[PDB]
Amino acid sequence: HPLQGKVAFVQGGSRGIGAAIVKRLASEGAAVAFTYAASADRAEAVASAVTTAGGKVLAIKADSADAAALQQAVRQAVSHFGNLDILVNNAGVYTLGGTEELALDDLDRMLAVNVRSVFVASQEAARHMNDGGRIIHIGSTNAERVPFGGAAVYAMSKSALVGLTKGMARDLGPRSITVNNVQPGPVDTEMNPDAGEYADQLKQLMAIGRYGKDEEIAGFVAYLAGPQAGYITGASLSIDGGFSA
Amino acid sequence: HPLQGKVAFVQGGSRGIGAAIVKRLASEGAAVAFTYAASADRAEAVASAVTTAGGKVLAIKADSADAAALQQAVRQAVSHFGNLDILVNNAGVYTLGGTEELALDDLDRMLAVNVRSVFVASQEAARHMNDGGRIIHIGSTNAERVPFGGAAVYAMSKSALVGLTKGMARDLGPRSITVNNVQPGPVDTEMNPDAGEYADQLKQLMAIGRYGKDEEIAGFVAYLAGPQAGYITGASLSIDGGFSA
Amino acid sequence: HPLQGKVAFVQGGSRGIGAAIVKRLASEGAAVAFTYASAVTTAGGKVLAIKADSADAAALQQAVRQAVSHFGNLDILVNNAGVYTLGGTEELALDDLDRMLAVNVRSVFVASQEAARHMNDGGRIIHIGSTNAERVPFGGAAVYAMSKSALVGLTKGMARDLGPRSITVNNVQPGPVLMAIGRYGKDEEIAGFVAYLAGPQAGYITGASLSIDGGFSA
Amino acid sequence: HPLQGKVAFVQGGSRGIGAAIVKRLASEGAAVAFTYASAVTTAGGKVLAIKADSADAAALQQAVRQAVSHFGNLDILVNNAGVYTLGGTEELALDDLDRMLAVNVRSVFVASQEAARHMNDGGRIIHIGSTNAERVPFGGAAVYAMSKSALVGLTKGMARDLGPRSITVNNVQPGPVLMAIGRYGKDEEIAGFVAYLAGPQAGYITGASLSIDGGFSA
Repeated sequence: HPLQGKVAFVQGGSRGIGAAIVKRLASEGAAVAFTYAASADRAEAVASAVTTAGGKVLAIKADSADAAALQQAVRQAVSHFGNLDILVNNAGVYTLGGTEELALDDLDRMLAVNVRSVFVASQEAARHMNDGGRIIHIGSTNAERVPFGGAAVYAMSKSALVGLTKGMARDLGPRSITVNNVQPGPVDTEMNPDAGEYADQLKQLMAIGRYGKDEEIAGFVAYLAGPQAGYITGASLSIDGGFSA
Repeated sequence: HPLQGKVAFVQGGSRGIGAAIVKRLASEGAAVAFTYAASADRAEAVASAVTTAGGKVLAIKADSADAAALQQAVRQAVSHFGNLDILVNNAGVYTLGGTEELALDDLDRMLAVNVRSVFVASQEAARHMNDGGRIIHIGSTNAERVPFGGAAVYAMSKSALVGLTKGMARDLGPRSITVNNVQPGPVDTEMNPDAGEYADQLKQLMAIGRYGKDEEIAGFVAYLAGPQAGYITGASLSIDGGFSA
Repeated sequence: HPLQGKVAFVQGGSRGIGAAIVKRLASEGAAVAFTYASAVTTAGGKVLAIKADSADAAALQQAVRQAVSHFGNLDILVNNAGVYTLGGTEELALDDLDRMLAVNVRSVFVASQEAARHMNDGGRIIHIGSTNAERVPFGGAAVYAMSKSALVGLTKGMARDLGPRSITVNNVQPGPVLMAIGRYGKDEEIAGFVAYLAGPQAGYITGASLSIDGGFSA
Repeated sequence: HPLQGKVAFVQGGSRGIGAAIVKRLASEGAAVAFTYASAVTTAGGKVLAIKADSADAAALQQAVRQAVSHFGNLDILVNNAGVYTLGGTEELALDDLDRMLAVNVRSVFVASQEAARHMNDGGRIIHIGSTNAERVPFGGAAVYAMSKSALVGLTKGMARDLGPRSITVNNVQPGPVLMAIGRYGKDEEIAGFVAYLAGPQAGYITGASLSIDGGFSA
């Protein structure tokens, strides 16, 4: 239980990758607060998974487009569990549109979920974080490799995380808080499933030939959140099957 | 006159780097439309510099925080000069604040000038651009090297350009339009002058030991805008005195 | 014991980071052969120490094959040999150039090739690079940094070659063992990252250059 | 003639990109010596062609010094020698490994060192790398990519060493001469980028790896 006694906050913990992160951090001993945007039933089920197995959980409904909500959610977590040790930012909107076609609203949307709320959650978490803590952003391999049209704003929003990570690492390093950007490739989720033609075409660009699993992302995040990873900071860390080789 | 007959649009052309870009592109033969946010007198003087020397110019007052304004400015340029060949995005806000201290408004501000309006100007320019055109974003070496605290959101906003550039290059490549991100280091301007203690400390991190000059940035932008640079696309191109080595 | 039943080869496993890597892999249940014709081992033990130098391609090849004779095909190779010699561009001796190329670059490929000839599908190759591949703040490091940035291309291309066999290939980039965290790293932290990548949870990480540098390169 | 009065050395200047580089630099007014004990030149001319191979460090050193005897200290060195041999990790012959290391890596440092010994302040060193240092989409390229990603660290560190002399050091990364633009590049486009970096407007560009690849690496 490498995270016994620790308190983690997961922005977007109710489904896919975020649910697996919640469950792995709890399995390792952390008490976990997480936000969900949509489904109370889904969040209830993730919470139960933490509890049936002996872990402590708080689910918080919050819209990641609303900065006030995110700040309120962090404060509510800290009232529930005490100061944070770990923040994982996993809100994320993957929408395609060409440069000449994308609507001004889908843009301003990926900006608010994928960039602005990552900063806002990080700032409020840092204000309530123990020294020796961990902040992990979930970016994308499209920060490094954009093989097709339609991903310009999505890739912009994820490469934003590279400079955020570097500069936050400098800010928070004197507190011994690490800041890292985990860059996944394709991962099998219910809205991006490993199925169909587009999945086959993506697999052809990967050295591994398969989609990643939610639990593999969660295993990397849990390593970075743990006691062996205090020297890892400022980094953009690819876990992408070789997509970006 | 490698740009004879060409039409360029410069977002932020009235001062510093943007004024030097305007003057160099006009000197090479382009007709230049440029936006300015603040000073009609400054913009009038840049316009005169283009004209006294025999070039064609249009100055447009526009707030780079206002997407409608930027779209209107591009349309007004195209009515004045015809379809664009070149877009240079040089709006830019360099504000420092630690992660735990930066105000929600300074953040949402660097986001609007340094990220969102670069996309918005690019989209509207692309809709009115000839094939074989050029789009040049002005990013920063802080996308690659963040040596001190206080630059997290600034560096986020500039590393955003890396993925924008890659994805826009894919979108616009079939039109033979190149898309590049010029990443300057410190440059001697009236608001960031090569003078004082902070300038000396920055120079110590540079291999060159001096600030860059506005005309050196303009020379690189003019090369990238020209007829010898049609193979350069998707790139993030450092011109930083070795800051980021 | 996440590495129970697995077989590892560590090039440069006799002190510092290399010794911490050998210790950690063995503690997780791997058989470990390492370099640092002579060998030492313990009866009933699963750690084999081989003295052979990282300069001669036939020797290094032979050491790999010795390990396979003891233990079977490899699952894990870690390339951790490394020579660090400072010199300005105008002054560096050609013999120092040649030593850094032979140890830091050529021996990495030689060991990787031999390992790949005798490796189970689902294996792991981990190169030990440096954060100097990304940030070179001072003079004197040009050829050292060159030798370490070489591993970035090697990793990418080796990941493409070996991916059809489900073998991952990554480049771990340490910093000192400029800093954002205010201390140097510990050998055991570098070993814990290599052990993670060597294990069963890390099959989707490939082709990557992964920095563990205290924020040196930020 | 932005290079009037300047002296350039081009390692590998006899065909393709190298020949386009020699032509462009000379057209801008430079004296140009290039490699491709024998030499040819024209009476009254400022282009000197030297046959010496990019393998032997004393020879390459000698060619540089020959150029300095004709023309004076250098202002510009362009390293454009290059060997491209495909082979998977498991199969590549060690002699092909060794040839790519000697030509693509070691000869780049040897020429750079000799040039730096005989170079005016305010000079320029330009290495010709490859976009394969950043994107390796297919198998077969591991050692080629390794040899070319080596130049990234070299460039960074050489920029730090030579910056006090105002000498810039950059790495030009071509693509084919995956694509975003839908054609391969022309030799003369690579030469125009090298000429820009070699000129008087480019003194603030240093340490950089600068891609000219049609968007291959995007």
